[PDB]
Amino acid sequence: MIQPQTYLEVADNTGARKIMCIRVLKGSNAKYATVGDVIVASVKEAIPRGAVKEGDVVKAVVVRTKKEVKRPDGSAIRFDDNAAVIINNQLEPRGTRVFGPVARELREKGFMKIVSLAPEVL
Amino acid sequence: RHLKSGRKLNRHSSHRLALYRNQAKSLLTHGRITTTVPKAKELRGFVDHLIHLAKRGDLHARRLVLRDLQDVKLVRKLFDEIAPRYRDRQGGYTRVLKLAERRRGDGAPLALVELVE
Amino acid sequence: HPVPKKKTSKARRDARRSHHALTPPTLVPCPECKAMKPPHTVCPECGYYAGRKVLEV
Amino acid sequence: MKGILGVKVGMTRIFRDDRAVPVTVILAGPCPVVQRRTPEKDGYTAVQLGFLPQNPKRVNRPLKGHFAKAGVEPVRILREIRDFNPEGDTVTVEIFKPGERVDVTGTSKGRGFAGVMKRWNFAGGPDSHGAHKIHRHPGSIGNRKTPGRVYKGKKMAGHYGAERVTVMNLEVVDVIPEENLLLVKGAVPGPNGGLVIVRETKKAAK
Amino acid sequence: MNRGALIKLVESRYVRTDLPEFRPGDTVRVSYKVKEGNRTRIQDFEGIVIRIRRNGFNTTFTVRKVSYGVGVERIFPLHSPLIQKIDIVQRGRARRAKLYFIRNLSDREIRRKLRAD
RNA sequence: GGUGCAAGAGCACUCAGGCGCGCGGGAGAACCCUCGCCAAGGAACUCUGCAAGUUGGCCCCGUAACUUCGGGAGAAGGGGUG
RNA sequence: ACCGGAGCGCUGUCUCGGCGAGGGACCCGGUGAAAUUGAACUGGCCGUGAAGAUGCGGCCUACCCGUGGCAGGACGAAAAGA
RNA sequence: GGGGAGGUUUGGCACCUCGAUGUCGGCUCGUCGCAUCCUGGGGCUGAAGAAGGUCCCAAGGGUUGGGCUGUUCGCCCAUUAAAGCGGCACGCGAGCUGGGUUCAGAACGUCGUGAGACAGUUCGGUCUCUAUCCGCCACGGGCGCAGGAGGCUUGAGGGGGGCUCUUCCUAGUACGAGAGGACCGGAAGGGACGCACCUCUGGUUUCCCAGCUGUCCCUCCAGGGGCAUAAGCUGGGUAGCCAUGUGCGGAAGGGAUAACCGCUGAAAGCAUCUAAGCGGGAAGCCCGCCCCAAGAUGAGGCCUCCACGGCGUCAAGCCGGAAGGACCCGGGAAGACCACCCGGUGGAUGGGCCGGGGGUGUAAGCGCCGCGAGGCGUUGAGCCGACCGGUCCCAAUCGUCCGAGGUCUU
Repeated sequence: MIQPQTYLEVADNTGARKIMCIRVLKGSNAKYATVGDVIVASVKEAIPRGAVKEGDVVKAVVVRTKKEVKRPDGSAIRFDDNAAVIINNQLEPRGTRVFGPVARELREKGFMKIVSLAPEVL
Repeated sequence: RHLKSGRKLNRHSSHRLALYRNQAKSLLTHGRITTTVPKAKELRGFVDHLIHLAKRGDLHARRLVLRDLQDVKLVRKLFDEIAPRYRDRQGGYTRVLKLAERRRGDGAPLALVELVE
Repeated sequence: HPVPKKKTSKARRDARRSHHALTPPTLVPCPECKAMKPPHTVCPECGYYAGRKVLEV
Repeated sequence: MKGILGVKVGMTRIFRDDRAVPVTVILAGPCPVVQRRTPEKDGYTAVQLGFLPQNPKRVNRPLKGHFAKAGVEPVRILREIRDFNPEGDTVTVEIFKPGERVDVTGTSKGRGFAGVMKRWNFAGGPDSHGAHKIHRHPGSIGNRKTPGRVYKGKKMAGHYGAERVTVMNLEVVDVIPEENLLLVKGAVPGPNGGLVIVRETKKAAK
Repeated sequence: MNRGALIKLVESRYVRTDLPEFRPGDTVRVSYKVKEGNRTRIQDFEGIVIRIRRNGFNTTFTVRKVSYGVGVERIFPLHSPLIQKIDIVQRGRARRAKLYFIRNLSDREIRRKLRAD
């Protein structure tokens, strides 16, 4: 749940799978970011043939190598990082997402097009 | 913040083993010794524990006492003179008493330790 | 470097020292004999609590 | 609205469609002793009583300043204002509806002579740019020549810990009448085996 | 009279009998079945086949941290006497003491070398 | 001086032969000196990655710009060792 | 063993701190110094005074002594201003 | 064009300090003021709605993380309800740093015949272990509160704590051609901060259990010990202590008021919120919520145990309490020493012992398989630091000293 200045993958669009975190994006001193938290980020590793070349974007954080102490107390963690890229209000750059399945990445609930499209094992 | 954690410290962290096993070779030999009282109120957790495995029996006891005394004369004395005599008693074999003179030169009270009949 | 100033009086030099007075010990008699003793120790003239353990056999 | 209590543990059992996180506390039945209402005082209370420590280790003035209502013999006796009891014993099953909101008073755990970094949370010096023999003890305590003194509210290193503290407004999820246990979701301060008193304040509304 | 006597009054209306799933083992492969229930009161009994990695005890057990390699390794601790599950079914038994808390297999990720134990 | 380290006056135990450093005993608070690990993130600290940590011996393969033809080369980067 | 910028590898320098071990500090027996010093029966605020008062004026506060600690004052100490 | 306040800016004058009043920045800790940046309460409009402009009250609470430079300042990227101005010897070095400029070394440009020099530039350069007295944070020892003691307590007074945002019913209507789009009320979740606590998730656990290397010693093989960090190195870890974990919190109410708006109404029988009277009105004041507190010389308030006897008319002089009590011992979730708390054999207070919980992970030996390193059965065994308990086996044996003989009076 820790993102002050971190590299994390994209599992999505760009041309390669790196990013820089800049700022967690809720009110005025937020200091951390769990999942379901739109963060403003900077694309850093290159993009062959071009979509998002070297600007900066905003992304929804998916899994995080840290524990969700869930309401009935299981606790799904992974070993990776990622985030899906969001156009200026709430959408996706394509209709394909390739990271890793349900276990309820839905849990901001402003995002349903991700979890309808977060397919299966790899 | 010492808080529910027993077994007090004296010296160092491996000088204490060579304090225990060097005062436990003398009490079993002589029957009685004379120490300072915070060195005496804690030796009876070790010396009383050796004589319990003494009367237990077999070579898995006399091979386990030998890693704490390392003397094949003290163990073959311990397993037949002081080990038979306590086959009526459930623990508590030692006795520590206070003694009415200080140790002039550094002023520490003494104690008299022996194993009971 | 943290050096003092004005030297203290006799009347306040000898007021700290008011609180350093020491206590006499506590003594009871050995019951098998007739003398003093600190009241939880083996007695080094008359011998014991219950059973000798000391004193010149 | 009252109970004298001995805290035991925190321990959780699944109650609803999630798992809550309660503690487990006991009140074996306190017997009131004195009751003091109108003419000469105003601190009106039924005074309760604890467990049973073996009658002949007890001096005579708490023998017969205790026989006058005839309990047996306590360790501990206490006092909480503004209650009326109709008879000679108060029990667990009478007062607390399972579903109320209650609060808890007890002594803390004594941490000793803790320093500044524990007692008032504030930081210390840095560590590897030249930090000559300060790493954790505070900065200044005042300002030059115009007050000539250091203020008398000031945070400083000193004692800590075992004071009297209280917690507020935590619920009473399920009690058992067979035994005299009681289960509360929360924290309930103290080293366990120590005394805790329980009163109710639901008057805080919305 | 303290916790050893009367918190097993409390917890023994839940684990009086634990709805007895059987033989945890230490290093076996398992497929859980949970009662994930959400989305305006719809339950969805989900199964998950997985390699077990550690467990630790005091009667609020956790048949805890359980990993399987999707391609990103996902790993999922969980309570053992809970009301969530229907049944735990084991597939085969595995070995090699170096008991509870085996965690080499996080970074020794090569599946060719996981099967050499 | 004797064994194991690829060698050796290095490093680790140890023969002969010396010694335990001319104040002690207890409790085990704040704070300072000499140390050991930590997690999620890896320079966001700062005047400066200062300090500390990383790779570290031997063998095999492979090795760039430029050059006063010797050099750059232990370049970099990889596999082996009971 | 020079001085100025940039990347990569790993990290308690940091977000932000936490616990553990030894040598001191703390208590009790033995011996036991030095810089400094007008005399002390050494409170706070408003105001005056050679114009930053514990020693003077008017009001508020304060039972007699000590032991561990933190550094605001005594225009604190040392050096007849380079 | 005219009149003032403030003492925060570069100045004016030279009154204390040359037998010494250590600098600009950066950390760490702060308390204060208002000519208010956000939150809250109001008049006016060239205010239809939502937003805006300027003025009057208001100091409870909050004012983010980064790139360049020594920087205070300034220009920028990303957010936000906003990313305030000022004093406190341009707050703070017997609390820390030494990047800056002007100590000794050296070089570039420029002036000088020359030694040298230049708020013109550039690379290097020693910052001091012991607190006597006021002040502050915590804990003690005596005589006081007029018989001697225990126990539970009321409150004069003082402290801490006080935030704020987003979505959704109202409802997308009132408003307006339309585009757009509310007042008043009503629910839920979230951010920063503060006091407690271990059950979950994570951290430490100097000897609790295993594995491996080198070398001397036990006795040769087996099995063990010492040393190689004040642990030899690696994989694990209970209680204890904490956070990168869980629980709750900041109010509801009551009064008195600020700018503002009124009701009756005179002097001023068309009027006017007035000094006669009465009312409305804010995160600001007082009471409410927790915590110390009769050392509040105004020394508080209640319930219980012992007052037996004397006496020559001075009686502030003896042993003496079923009152009560220190010294001594076995201790502790209390602790720097004292202090507090629980015990002293008609005991369960600590040490050992037995039964569990909990750690590691299948002991030594003999028998089978392989020529040998090893493997396979007895066997989820053996070793077992404090957690919860039952058990006169070992330790608190015996004893010692102080304390009313309730006062002036009827």
